[PDB]
Amino acid sequence: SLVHKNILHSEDLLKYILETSAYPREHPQLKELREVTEKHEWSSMLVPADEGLFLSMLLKLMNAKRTIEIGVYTGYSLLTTALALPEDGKITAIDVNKSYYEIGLPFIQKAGVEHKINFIESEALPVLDQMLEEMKEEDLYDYAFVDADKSNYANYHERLVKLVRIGGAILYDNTLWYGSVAYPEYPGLHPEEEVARLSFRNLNTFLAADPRVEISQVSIGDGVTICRRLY
Amino acid sequence: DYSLVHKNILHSEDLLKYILETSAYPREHPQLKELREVTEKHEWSSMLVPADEGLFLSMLLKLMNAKRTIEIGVYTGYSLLTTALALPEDGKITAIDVNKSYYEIGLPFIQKAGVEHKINFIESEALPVLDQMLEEMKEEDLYDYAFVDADKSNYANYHERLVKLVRIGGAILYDNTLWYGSVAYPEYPGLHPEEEVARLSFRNLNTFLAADPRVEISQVSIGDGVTICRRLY
Ligand SMILES: Nc1ncnc2c1ncn2[C@@H]1O[C@H](CSCC[C@H](N)C(=O)O)[C@@H](O)[C@H]1O
Ligand SMILES: Nc1ncnc2c1ncn2[C@@H]1O[C@H](CSCC[C@H](N)C(=O)O)[C@@H](O)[C@H]1O
Ligand SMILES: [Ca+2]
Ligand SMILES: [Ca+2]
Ligand SMILES: [Ca+2]
Ligand SMILES: [Ca+2]
Repeated sequence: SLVHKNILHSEDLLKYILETSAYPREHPQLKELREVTEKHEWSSMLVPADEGLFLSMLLKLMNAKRTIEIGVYTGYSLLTTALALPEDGKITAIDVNKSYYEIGLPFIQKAGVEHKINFIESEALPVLDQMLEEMKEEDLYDYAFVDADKSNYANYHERLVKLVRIGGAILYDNTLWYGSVAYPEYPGLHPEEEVARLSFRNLNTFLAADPRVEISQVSIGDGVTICRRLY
Repeated sequence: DYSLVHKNILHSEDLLKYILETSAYPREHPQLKELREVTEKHEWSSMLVPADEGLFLSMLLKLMNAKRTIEIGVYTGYSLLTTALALPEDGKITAIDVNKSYYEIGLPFIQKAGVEHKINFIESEALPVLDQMLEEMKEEDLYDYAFVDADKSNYANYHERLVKLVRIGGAILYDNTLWYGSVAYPEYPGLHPEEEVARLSFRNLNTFLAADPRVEISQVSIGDGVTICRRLY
């Protein structure tokens, strides 16, 4: 339905970006994790390889050390994060499906960065409330990546603006939702796509008016909105 | 005379319009919006950095805590003003452009923003300025951040100077690396002869940058394509 679409004007340009600039810079275990995942039935949930390099560039430019990832799946962006962080970096990875994670776990292990990862098999919302209860100022995160159930993004935001340090970054994936967010009405979507589509329009509008953060909506992948905490 | 000026890399004008009106304009500094609306009246307004790309550059600058930057290709100063507003109050920018009169169009808005003091505008071709910067720069003065948005067929020449003028871990950004999507094909019909030279140089630069061990890169399909390079050694 929506997964067949690109935000760029042609698949030729997207493949040009992937082949010229993405794959030649892809870590060998990241390539292996993607190629196994591509044969999985839910391979459409995979974060694009060009977005992945953009994620690690942010992580290194901002010198992130402690990050949280919501929505792991087979672990492409998680492995991308663990490779970008220094060897003493630490990641809190939350996903409901442990089996999805164990698909990519051997490649995280072969990369030697499993020690940076604390995987939590849970729904994300209770974990964040739990983290709110037992965290103080020097446990705050530098970086957060939200890539899970779309209709819960606004709930994650209310908790992540407190679990991320001042000056830290929160990133929301699929904010352009295959272009469908550009219109108030959109024909012929299945109810789950329409729920997510309406949730992103409210989220994009809300985040543009949120005095707690600066934002930057980036037209990469399916849309990523970078949020930097102000206070 | 340039044919690709109005071509979008996104799939529809409405999607770009949505991004600008939802996420770009509501977060645009009033003097940045003032400068853009004046520039869009000007002849070569096509050279203006898109507003959604402006907030991306600003976001990069604050996250990486840049304090000393260099800007190659100023025009009326949209990305320059974007940089000056993002940098700390004691920040420093070296801005280079052949055209001083273009800069003076946006200089009133840079002044009303209170950030002119951070800017050292140099009216010159960039290559001679970079070559003399190489002579008199100690490793304490290396720039954190370089934005290249000038003559496209010179990007590779600038690259050899900027890998030495930017600190290790610093960022070098190349604008227009997608050239309106025309880089996706070996040949592209009906371009200005100057347009084609730029199209061929970006294809060479994109392949070269992907194999350059001195930097890690990420090509971002925002605006007309931005390639962030991070110096490794
Ligand atoms: N409520 C919830 N709590 C935690 N994880 C959830 C969740 N709802 C959905 N998810 C998970 O979020 C994932 C989204 S796909 C994420 C892709 C991954 N970031 C990559 O790099 O490819 C799915 O694996 C799903 O199991
Ligand atoms: N060789 C050269 N050295 C320095 N500047 C040059 C140059 N060749 C072209 N330029 C300048 O580079 C500019 C490119 S347009 C740059 C737009 C600007 N960065 C913005 O934010 O809108 C033009 O103004 C042109 O005068
Ligand atoms: Ca489970
Ligand atoms: Ca996603
Ligand atoms: Ca001149
Ligand atoms: Ca440009």
